[PDB]
Order: sequence, then C-alpha cells, then structure tokens
Amino acid sequence: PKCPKCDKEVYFAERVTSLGKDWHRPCLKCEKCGKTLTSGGHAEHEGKPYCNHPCYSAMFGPKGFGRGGAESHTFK
Ligand SMILES: [Zn+2]
Ligand SMILES: [Zn+2]
Repeated sequence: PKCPKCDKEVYFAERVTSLGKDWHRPCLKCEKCGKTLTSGGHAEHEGKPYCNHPCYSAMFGPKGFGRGGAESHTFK
C-alpha cells in the first residue's frame, strides 16, 4: 500500500487502487487538465496518473506528422 504518485504510504480509507498498487484519494489526478480522477476512468504514466482520454492518448501515445503548437498548446 504505497503511492506511485507522491511516494508516501497509503492509509486504508485514504486509498484507491490502480495497476494493482494503491494510491491516495486526492492524488489520483490528471497532470494535464487537473481533474480529480474516478473509479476506472484514469490511466497511469510513469509516476503520474491522468485521464484515460484524451490526455493519456494525447501526451503518451503515438501521433501524426509533427504539427505541435507554437507556444500555447492545443488539440495536437
Ligand atoms: Zn499520494
Ligand atoms: Zn485530463
């Protein structure tokens, strides 16, 4: 029972489960959009949970040519 997110240990009633290891209830949050995540609607990058989409699919997932934004990001 140890948090992949923050690197603490995870007290029981403060827990959430994903990738067969636990987390902190607050922690499990998008590091893209900053939405607190739900019972199996997230997904994990290496020491950072996220949206299942788009945020996961966008930042950690194969993409097209190379038309990334200039300075302010968008639907890339
Ligand atoms: Zn945590
Ligand atoms: Zn998100």
